[PDB]
Amino acid sequence: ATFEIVNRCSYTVWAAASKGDAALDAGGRQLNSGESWTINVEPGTKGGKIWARTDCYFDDSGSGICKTGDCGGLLRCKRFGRPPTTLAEFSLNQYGKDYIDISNIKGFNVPMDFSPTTRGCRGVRCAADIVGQCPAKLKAPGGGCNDACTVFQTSEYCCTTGKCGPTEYSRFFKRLCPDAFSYVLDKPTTVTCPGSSNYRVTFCPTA
Repeated sequence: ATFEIVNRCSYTVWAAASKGDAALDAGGRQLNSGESWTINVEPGTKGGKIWARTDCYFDDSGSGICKTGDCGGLLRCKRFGRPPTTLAEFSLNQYGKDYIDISNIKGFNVPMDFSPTTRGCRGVRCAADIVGQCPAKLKAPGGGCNDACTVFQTSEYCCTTGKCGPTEYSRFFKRLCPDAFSYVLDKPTTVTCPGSSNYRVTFCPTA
């Protein structure tokens, strides 16, 4: 399948695409404002993620640091990213359908549209100034708005017993992005698409 990753923000991002234990396609790439990067993801992939990283440095080999979303210091992510990271999430060709979501369960750093480029299903977006509003205790220094599990490490915020409720903090993300997951046991805002669909991830969409 095809995703096309586009930086419509006015600042450079370093896009990342991983499943958790391996890169997807090249695993990451720099995107100056306006730049599109199309990748190939295998049918049937489960639990894929696409995110932006901000304020990176990488040397000639590719090793470095980013202030949000860092994946073990690699330009080319083979693992997932340090919060706060807005997440595009997907598992493809499940049993005849792909399933797409955007998640604020690791926080928010960059606004995002994650829309299908082929018919049958609707996209999802979170574009609100979450970082401008973010509650003080959830602010990150380095940039972004952390989730409460990251800041406080409690069973309730992390949903560690499998029983957790909405919180004042989950609800701050759900007031501003209804269509995105705001905590682990949120009512699912997942989208079911035909198997083998293609997609576009747009950072800053409304930019």
